[PDB]
Amino acid sequence: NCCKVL
Amino acid sequence: LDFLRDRHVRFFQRCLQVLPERYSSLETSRLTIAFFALSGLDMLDSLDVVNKDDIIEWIYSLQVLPTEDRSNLDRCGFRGSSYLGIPFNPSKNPGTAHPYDSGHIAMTYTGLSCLIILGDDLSRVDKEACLAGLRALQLEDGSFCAVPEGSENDMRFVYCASCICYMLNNWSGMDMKKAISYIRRSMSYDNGLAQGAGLESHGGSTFCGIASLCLMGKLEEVFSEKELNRIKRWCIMRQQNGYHGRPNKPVDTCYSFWVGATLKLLKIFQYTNFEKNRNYILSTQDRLVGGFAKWPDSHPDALHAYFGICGLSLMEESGICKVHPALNVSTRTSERLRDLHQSWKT
Amino acid sequence: FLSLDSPTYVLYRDRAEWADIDPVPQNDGPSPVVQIIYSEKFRDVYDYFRAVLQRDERSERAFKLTRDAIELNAANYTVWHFRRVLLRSLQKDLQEEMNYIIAIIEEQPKNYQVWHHRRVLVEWLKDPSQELEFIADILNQDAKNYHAWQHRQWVIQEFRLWDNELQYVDQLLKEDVRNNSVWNQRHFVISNTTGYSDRAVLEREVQYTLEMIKLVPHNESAWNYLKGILQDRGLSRYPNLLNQLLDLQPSHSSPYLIAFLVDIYEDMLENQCDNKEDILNKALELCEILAKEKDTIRKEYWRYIGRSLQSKHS
Ligand SMILES: CC(C)=CCC/C(C)=C/CC/C(C)=C/CCN(C)CCOP(=O)(O)OP(=O)(O)O
Ligand SMILES: [Zn+2]
Repeated sequence: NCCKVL
Repeated sequence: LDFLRDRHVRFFQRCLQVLPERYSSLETSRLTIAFFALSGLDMLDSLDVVNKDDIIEWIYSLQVLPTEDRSNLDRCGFRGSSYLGIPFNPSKNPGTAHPYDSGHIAMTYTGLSCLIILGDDLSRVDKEACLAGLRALQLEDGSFCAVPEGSENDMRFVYCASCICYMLNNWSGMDMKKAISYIRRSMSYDNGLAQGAGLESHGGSTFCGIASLCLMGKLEEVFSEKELNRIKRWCIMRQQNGYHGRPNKPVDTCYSFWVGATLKLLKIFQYTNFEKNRNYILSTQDRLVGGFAKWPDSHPDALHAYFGICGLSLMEESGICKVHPALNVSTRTSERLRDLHQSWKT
Repeated sequence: FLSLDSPTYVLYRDRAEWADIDPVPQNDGPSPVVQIIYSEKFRDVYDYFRAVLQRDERSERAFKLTRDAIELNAANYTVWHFRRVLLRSLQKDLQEEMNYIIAIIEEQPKNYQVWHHRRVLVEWLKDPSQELEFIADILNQDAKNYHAWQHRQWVIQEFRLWDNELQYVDQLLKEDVRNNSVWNQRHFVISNTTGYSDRAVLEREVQYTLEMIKLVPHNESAWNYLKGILQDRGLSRYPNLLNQLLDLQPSHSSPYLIAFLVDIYEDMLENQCDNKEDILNKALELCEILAKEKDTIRKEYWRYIGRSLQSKHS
């Protein structure tokens, strides 16, 4: 549960 | 509840140390993980728990310097890590040619950002090479790519370019007119800003767009008062308790910064509900290992730990430095940068 | 070929076909920061990857090595770039690569590098024939996947495949009328085809939205679309809308409706309407209704809006 911003 | 400050300092300390193979997918983004940890410690006023000198050398070892013949100017900037196998060189000797070695816009950004946070004066940064590399990343439509070899292009990188130009205090790194055009064209019918024209407006791209304009000092000049009111409306509608990045999407801790910072830049964050926001952010705090997660009872990571803290900062949390909403560094650091800039001007 | 989890897997350092190549190690210097620890297998694949990269070797063995490197870390953009270089150099069957990337994206639908890779392939092939269906599948495990919608708009725009999108939208909106991504897609299609200037279309759309609003009155997306397609032509220029909304207020009320009303009133004050002082009061009355009971969380915002209207029309 994360936010891959790249 | 309360803010477990010390717990978070340990968390960031560990991030700078060693990670389980489980985080292999962050290899090419290690520099931004470093940024999350360093700027995070900075925000908690604990940079003393790390050896600034060692880290500064590591960072400089990630700079893609121009070679003797300077035939690789279009590829200069910073790497996310040493994964290419190039021999350790803290920007001491000239660049060693390599068919596939070049910078990554998000790394040039977080890299410079880290150097400033650590107190370095950027003297070892080949400013012109970086700017040359930056220019090479801009497309006809005004947006940017992350690497000269090619990649997707969107608002995320427009923000990176803006931060780079701002920190190097030189906007020759981009064609500002075209960038502004891209930012305007990204505004949706619902008035938020999307990653690109026609796409769904999003909290992340709205922050990137607005912050970029503020960094260029052209917010008021690009959007009309009527437009800014519409954007403000879209942004403030993002608060449910914490903030979500898009209408009808669940809240996520990091948006307390993405959106919150945008609201701050638009001078209306003051009209949001602080308690519910703070309460939500804290509910995602890992009381055992430290740091924050996107949702409560979820595992923490460097990104949410950092943005959750910056989110708290926006509401002047007891024990956290005020964060510069457009630059994404502590105000204290944004200041040292101001001095640094004055220095050069002589 | 030789899978990374095969019982008979062999480190590259022990493979005969790779005896001539000296592996290249990664070195973070004296004091490594944010250092990730790697297993023997992992470090082995990448030590050879670095070697092949450094020499820009356009070989078939290098091409196979990238498959392993990607399995170990699909977020390594350099690996994908090199793989594309090899795809060309070795003139590999791109239709085969399409199957490969299709599987990869299904496993990692939120990876930026894999979506970029697929887009490059589709450009190369100039073949969008399987895109809309592929995306529809991905949208099945997450109807709001930003990567999926972005790719979908690129395909539709690049190969002019508008013909069935408005229908696809109607279908998804039925599955979940709250999906903000679908409402955006709807505006995307229409504004890129007929446009909203055709009063026949505008009417159809406003009617369509009011219908969706009646089904689920508390839906920011629907309200944003409605206001979106009308705000620029002038909300006050639609007298029957103001009343049709005031009629909904009784049963289908929501902060979105009240907000819309405030916006209509402000457009009026903006266009020096009749009863300047009376309209402003109707607005302020609503602003306060929002602050005190309908959208309390934004209490201070609405009061700020109200104070703004007063000092602007008095
Ligand atoms: C390292 C650094 C500080 C970079 C700043 C510049 C960037 C890259 C900003 C990114 C902002 C952002 C939050 C973009 C959206 C990221 N996604 C997760 C996009 C698509 O995946 P979804 O799962 O649909 O995302 P969402 O989380 O919006 O629901
Ligand atoms: Zn997040």
